[PDB]
Amino acid sequence: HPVFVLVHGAWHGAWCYAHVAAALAERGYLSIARDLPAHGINARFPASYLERPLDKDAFGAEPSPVANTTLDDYATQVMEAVDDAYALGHGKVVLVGHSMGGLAITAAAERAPEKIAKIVYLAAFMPASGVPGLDYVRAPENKGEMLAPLMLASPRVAGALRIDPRSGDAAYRALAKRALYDDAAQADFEAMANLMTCDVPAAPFATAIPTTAARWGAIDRHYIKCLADRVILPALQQRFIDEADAFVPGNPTHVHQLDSSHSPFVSQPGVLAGVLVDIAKSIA
Amino acid sequence: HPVFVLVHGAWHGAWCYAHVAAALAERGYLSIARDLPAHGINARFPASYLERPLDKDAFGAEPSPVANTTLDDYATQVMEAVDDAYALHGKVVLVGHSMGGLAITAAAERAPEKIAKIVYLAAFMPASGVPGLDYVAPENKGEMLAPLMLASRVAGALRIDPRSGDAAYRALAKRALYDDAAQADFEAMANLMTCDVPAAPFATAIPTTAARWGAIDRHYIKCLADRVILPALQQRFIDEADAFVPGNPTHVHQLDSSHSPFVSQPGVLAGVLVDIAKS
Repeated sequence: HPVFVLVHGAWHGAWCYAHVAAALAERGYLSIARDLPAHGINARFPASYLERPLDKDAFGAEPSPVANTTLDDYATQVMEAVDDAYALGHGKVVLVGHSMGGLAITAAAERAPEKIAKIVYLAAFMPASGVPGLDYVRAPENKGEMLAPLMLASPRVAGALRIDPRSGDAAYRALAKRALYDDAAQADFEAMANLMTCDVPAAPFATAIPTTAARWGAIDRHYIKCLADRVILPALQQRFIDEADAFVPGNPTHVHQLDSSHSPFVSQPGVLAGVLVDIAKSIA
Repeated sequence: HPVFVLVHGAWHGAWCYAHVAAALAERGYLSIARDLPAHGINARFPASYLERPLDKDAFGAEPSPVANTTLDDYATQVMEAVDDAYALHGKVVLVGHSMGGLAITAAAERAPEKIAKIVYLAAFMPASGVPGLDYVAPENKGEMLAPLMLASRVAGALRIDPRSGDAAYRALAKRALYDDAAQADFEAMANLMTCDVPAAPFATAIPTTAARWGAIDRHYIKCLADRVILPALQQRFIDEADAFVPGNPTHVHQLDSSHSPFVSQPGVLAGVLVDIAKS
């Protein structure tokens, strides 16, 4: 039983994996899930976020207190989690990234592939060598992405992409659920929205990752494609898969289809845990 | 190495143990930290909580959406974590903080077999038959929670407002639970906290018996600058357990910390937990 390292996405924290981790633990699998820099217990909030009712002008303009967080910072934290998971002595690890977390795990795996048995992209950025995540967000394959209407700051002004999980506007809160959690129970959504933060560093999205076939490319590679994802659309998920397949011909991606929104860790954590166990048992 | 099960207290979640778990993991110790019923990913909020500026009248009066949560619910959840930790290849170290001491007490009495060591960190360690609301005690006079309470009574929960827009309230909250924390650490923790803690579990007596619960190697980590469960009250628990179970006295450890050493001195706390695990 390899140990899983679970890496969350933008505005989220390790808490989003709570149900999945419990299901894995019951199935006999250990997991390490930690907050990325600038997220969770590491979050910082603009003063404008705590002055209510929200002044959209001020909240749009305020320089982010997490603007200087980098993709390298993300990679460093993930690599530390891989180290600890490896040191627990069950061999090489299964490294899982969701959404923006795919950028962090990609960077980590190229820098230090040795301790990683399998790398898993759950509805995540799995970018081509040298291509920043932002290029994908604006790609034709992602036309329709439902995050655009939730944006409350210009990244050129704020140094972050900003949302308001504490909005008192019914339309905004409905859109947040439709975009990230359409298949979730309303109460589950509200509990997640309570834990979300408002600022995600902009710079990591504009940072190319210099992957190579011999390092990142050599790792047994899985993509869990979420067929009703409204933010990283299925066509964009498939572009990532097709690019990796062309890049490393002798090590094609192992694809796992899930009929889910972007957030199966809330809507079907038991099923997601089952896919992860399948991956852990898979033969490379 | 035994696996630690870490149980949090009122209005908090498993996230509060993140630094401690990481410190344990670097030292080769596994930990399972999960949200109690009604907390974290399981929380529910009164509709009143979503209107800002807050309507204190409405927020005080609204029936809690977690009013139906019971001590047995807490215990059942802790036991599942103990069951998973035991499988993941021997008896566990069960650690409860603050109200979490009520859950681990109930869980140990109900099923003491898989627990090697039980650790109370600035936590309710109630005498048999005594409900936690009884201790809420002359030993606890000066408790800094009182002026932050925002419900009666009508609500079926004790209510605070970690999302308050009021600077004085937020400053009091930090003084009561996190005085020794850096400001930005406090703000990140306060963002994750919830507002309603079920009232009913506090009113529920746990019928502990010296032969099950009382028989487990028992540790109390006293927090010397705790402003919520005062040292005098910790010590009342320790004394009541020692009397109840001559022959298996409580092992006391002291941290010069506030109620929240998982933010102020996580590494030190991890070191105490590792020492307990090796005792």
